[PDB]
Amino acid sequence: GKIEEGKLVIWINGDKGYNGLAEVGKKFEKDTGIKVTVEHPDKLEEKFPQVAATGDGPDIIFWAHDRFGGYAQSGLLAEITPDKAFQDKLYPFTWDAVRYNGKLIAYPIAVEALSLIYNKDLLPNPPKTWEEIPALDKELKAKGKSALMFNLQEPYFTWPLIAADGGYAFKYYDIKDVGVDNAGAKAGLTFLVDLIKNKHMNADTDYSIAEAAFNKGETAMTINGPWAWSNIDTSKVNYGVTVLPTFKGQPSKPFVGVLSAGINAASPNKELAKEFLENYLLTDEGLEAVNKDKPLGAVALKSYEEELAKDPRIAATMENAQKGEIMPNIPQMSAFWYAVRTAVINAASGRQTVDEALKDAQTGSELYRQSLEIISRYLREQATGAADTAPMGASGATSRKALETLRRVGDGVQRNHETAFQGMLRKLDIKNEDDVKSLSRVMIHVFSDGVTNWGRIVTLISFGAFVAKHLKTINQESCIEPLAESITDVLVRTKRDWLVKQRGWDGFVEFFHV
Ligand SMILES: OC[C@H]1O[C@H](O[C@H]2[C@H](O)[C@@H](O)[C@@H](O)O[C@@H]2CO)[C@H](O)[C@@H](O)[C@@H]1O
Ligand SMILES: CSc1ccc(O)c(C(=O)O)c1
Ligand SMILES: [Mg+2]
Repeated sequence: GKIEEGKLVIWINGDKGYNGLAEVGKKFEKDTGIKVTVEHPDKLEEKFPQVAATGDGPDIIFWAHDRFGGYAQSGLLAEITPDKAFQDKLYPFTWDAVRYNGKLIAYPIAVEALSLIYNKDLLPNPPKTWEEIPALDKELKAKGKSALMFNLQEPYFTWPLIAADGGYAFKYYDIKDVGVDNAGAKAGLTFLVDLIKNKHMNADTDYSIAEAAFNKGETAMTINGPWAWSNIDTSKVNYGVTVLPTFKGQPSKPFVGVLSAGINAASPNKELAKEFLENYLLTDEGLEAVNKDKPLGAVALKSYEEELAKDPRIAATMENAQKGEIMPNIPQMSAFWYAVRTAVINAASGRQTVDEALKDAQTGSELYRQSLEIISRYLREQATGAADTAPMGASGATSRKALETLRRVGDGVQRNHETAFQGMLRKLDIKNEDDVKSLSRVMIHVFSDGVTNWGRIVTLISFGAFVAKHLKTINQESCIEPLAESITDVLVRTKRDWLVKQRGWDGFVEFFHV
């Protein structure tokens, strides 16, 4: 392979205690004589799938658990196999966060939730509601201070307000039912936008700016997680950590993350990685070394959490976590976050209205499942000759009309391209599940080139139907669903922006109408 044998390379995000983690690596190195290297690459969560796909990258990847389902689905993670005794050392619900399709795909490290952090010298009694913050900012501005600054560039930080009055990601998971465009989400984001319009916040505020402002005593409040407490300690700001404000009488609902460590499927060092994670890091001493660098939050290791739990900052973290919800770990989470990130930034800046911004995020978040519903149904009915009688469910009008349109347009495409498809198939030689995998790379290569239009998309899906018919004929009907998922994957990740701009499959229906 490409990853070196007999050594460990670990990647972790730059806002975490990577120096403390390096200490743990040194202790492992001292015992074993085996080199451990801790790195904190930029855009880590995007770099890992890029390099791991080629069979390269680190032996161990750290991130919140929401990204790991996508990694596992893409074949990038090893199943982990802790023995019963080790599993019993960590809280069951932390294991639940890293279970994907019935398998454990990472070691859980710690539970993270955003809290309200406030400067007790400026604001001894922090607001219980978001609604009182405009007036509070006016009081503070007279003193040369501001009420609240937090990172507006990452949707993680604005999510608790969006979800407060009823916004949600995926309905508990139906990846076709998304709640980012409902009345509650709209209310939450509008309030944020109004704060900006009324000069109580600045749309350009990012993590570094908000952190510097709070730690310099310029703003009374910020929103952040336990990793941020170390830098505040150093600043000597007199701070407290408490429950997030309510919105319209409802608790803010942070998305709860479990910091987790996965093992690269391509690593020749899986046993070394196991040893390091189970017997060095996930121990009282290992977590303490990391926690002393940047606080982890409520750790997954029971023995050590019983100590941390006595910390009021940790109690506050858990209180907020209990009002929030554990993030899904499904593969669509990345698309969801990118969609909502764009919506918040565009609404904040005025590039889009709140309504249009959240509409696009809805469409972006539902795109994979909506597309899969259509493509899967088309391929299966083409292969078998009979339609699926199951109700379409959520956004059923769109799915149904898109499928109707696809049948009508696809009929001609398959008829006209029949000879071309026969030739393509003979060259590719798709005979089983392994072949459909290889087919993906070919498609991502050819489909990326040239002007995008609905005609070309129908041709891609029509070839899919042609291949599905073939798979059925040679008694490989089980390969049709992974074929549909592969085509959907290619479509959605090469044409995402285009598709959202067309308003997804609604654009498709309108384009070919009558
Ligand atoms: O903003 C979307 C982003 O949110 C979460 O990332 C958090 C992470 O969980 C925290 O540990 C800390 O590093 O802050 C991040 C936000 O900047 C999701 O885990 C992540 O996948 C998502 O993109
Ligand atoms: C298997 S490559 C392929 C198949 C059908 C198509 O329509 C396209 C394309 O349009 O790029 C590519
Ligand atoms: Mg739109």
